[PDB]
Amino acid sequence: PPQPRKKRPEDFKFGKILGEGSFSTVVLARELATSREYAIKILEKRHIIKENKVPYVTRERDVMSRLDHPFFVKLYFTFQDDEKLYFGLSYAKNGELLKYIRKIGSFDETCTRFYTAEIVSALEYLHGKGIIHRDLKPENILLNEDMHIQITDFGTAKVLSPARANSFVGTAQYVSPELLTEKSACKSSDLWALGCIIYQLVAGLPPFRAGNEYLIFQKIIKLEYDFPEKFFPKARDLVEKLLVLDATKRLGCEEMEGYGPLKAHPFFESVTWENLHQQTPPKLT
Amino acid sequence: PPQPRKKRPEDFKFGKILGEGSFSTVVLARELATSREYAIKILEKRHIIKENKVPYVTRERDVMSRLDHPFFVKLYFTFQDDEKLYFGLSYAKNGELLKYIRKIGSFDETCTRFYTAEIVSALEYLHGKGIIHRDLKPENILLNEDMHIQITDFGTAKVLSPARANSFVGTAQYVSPELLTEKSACKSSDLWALGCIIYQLVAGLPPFRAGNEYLIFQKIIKLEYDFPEKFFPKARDLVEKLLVLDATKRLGCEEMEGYGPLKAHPFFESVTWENLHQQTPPKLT
Ligand SMILES: Nc1ncnc2c1ncn2[C@@H]1O[C@H](COP(=O)(O)OP(=O)(O)OP(=O)(O)O)[C@@H](O)[C@H]1O
Ligand SMILES: Nc1ncnc2c1ncn2[C@@H]1O[C@H](COP(=O)(O)OP(=O)(O)OP(=O)(O)O)[C@@H](O)[C@H]1O
Repeated sequence: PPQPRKKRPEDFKFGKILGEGSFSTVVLARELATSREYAIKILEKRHIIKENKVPYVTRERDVMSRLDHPFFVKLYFTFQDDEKLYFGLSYAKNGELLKYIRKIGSFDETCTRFYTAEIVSALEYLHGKGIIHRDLKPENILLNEDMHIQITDFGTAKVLSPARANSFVGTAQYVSPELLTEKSACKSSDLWALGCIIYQLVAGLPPFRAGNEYLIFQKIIKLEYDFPEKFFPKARDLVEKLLVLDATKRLGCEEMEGYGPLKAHPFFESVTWENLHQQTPPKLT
Repeated sequence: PPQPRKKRPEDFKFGKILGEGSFSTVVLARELATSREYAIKILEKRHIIKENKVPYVTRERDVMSRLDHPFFVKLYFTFQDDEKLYFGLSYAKNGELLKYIRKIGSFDETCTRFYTAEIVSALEYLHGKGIIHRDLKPENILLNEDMHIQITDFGTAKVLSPARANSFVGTAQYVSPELLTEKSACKSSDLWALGCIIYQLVAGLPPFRAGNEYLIFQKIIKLEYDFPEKFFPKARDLVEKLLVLDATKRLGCEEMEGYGPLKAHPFFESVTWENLHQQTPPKLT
């Protein structure tokens, strides 16, 4: 079926740089014909080819095109000129979830519960499509103008077919033990990251911290971390059921019978899971 | 490039009927996996085939798929089962513009100007793609939750290639004289409808009214109508430059040098055309 004409650089008025990565730069752009604002990720083809990143850029596009859920950054269009590729993405006006963690120090119980629930809901959708994020972190969980989450950064995701993996290792503080021991990744690897994120929301800092990566990995494989006295009891119990060395024993994984038991955890008692994105997010402190 | 899986009836929880047409019924539906609300237009295949409406249903889908502008109802997806076709459309929460005309009687100058400007902007986009609506009317100009317009009903549109036409005749009160005399339609036919709509917004009733269709057509070809004393002066001048029998002399048409002169009309003096959908619509009385 016919689709709109392929867009081009001239159709936009580019503005400020929203972010810079190793193989891309995201720029805020206003489409002239509609006045719509998009976050356009620009990637130089030559650099991508030189560093053998074609599989990653291709995967990012393919995975995003398959996602159709309110808690994920949307890919509206793509186009390219002689030197660059352009991905038209939804513009998450409020930035990274990490920004708010730093801004207010830590989230109260109500805000922790709400945002954790949205992340859990997003992961259920993602995992339901046999996709592993592999680099889930506050930096990758953006916030739209209404303060609902919008997860992004899928170039390093893993699309399951069988849960084999290997090759990529996400941000050190959120790396699961299986990636360091067996060099493998599965859906449960994301649940481990979830556990670190919940801990970070409540404590204000991720569970495993150290002077360098080697030391962080060392703490991870030994499950070396502890909870501060204040930590919300039910949240602590949940984290303990997520930060489990054995990937088959993490609440939410297939061997633990899926998302049902996870969403039924006491910490989420007052959560209505059916329409989170229609709910008004609690105000951050 | 991969796309989401084809949706199906079971993916939705259908609700109330939003509207009923001769070959379709629009139903409010909530997608289970996202809690998103869509207005799903359902059309029975057998009926469509019996009445030879395949060209119309096909055109509706094709035209909508080509539109990517904030002032038009969006087509998100399509699917079908053994008996029906389903079009997933954006849900215009506030209904038809006609509803508000009846609700408050008539629009003040500020509201008339704002909504007329959005319609003009929508038509510029539509015409820029060589598409003639052919049945533009308050009933076809919906309003989203933010009170910005969303034009719909494209099955009877005409996609230009050369401005030939003929075959279909829209709602009597908005029919242009060329359709009644030469049995032809062009972009300017929509501008005539625009003139009737502006008049209706200000007067509260369309320009040409009568007991039946024959009498309405009779008044149209004779340009038989008049303005009530109150009518905003500049709005009147604009309408007089739109309701012109000769289609090549309507403000906004190609022979009159396009949308530039139309948007520059005195009635729109204080209008900023670049970002109308980013502006807060004036409150209706
Ligand atoms: N859709 C978006 N809306 C608003 N901001 C965004 C969006 N996408 C990305 N950003 C911002 O731009 C930054 C850079 O994104 P990009 O994908 O180009 O590199 P990165 O993934 O952050 O780093 P790298 O790819 O090297 O790991 C992000 O960290 C984020 O702050
Ligand atoms: N996207 C939408 N969102 C909300 N309401 C809608 C939407 N589309 C249509 N409607 C409502 O449903 C009604 C019926 O639409 P439909 O296209 O099924 O028939 P119609 O075009 O109104 O009549 P006919 O096709 O016989 O001329 C519309 O008049 C409008 O009131």
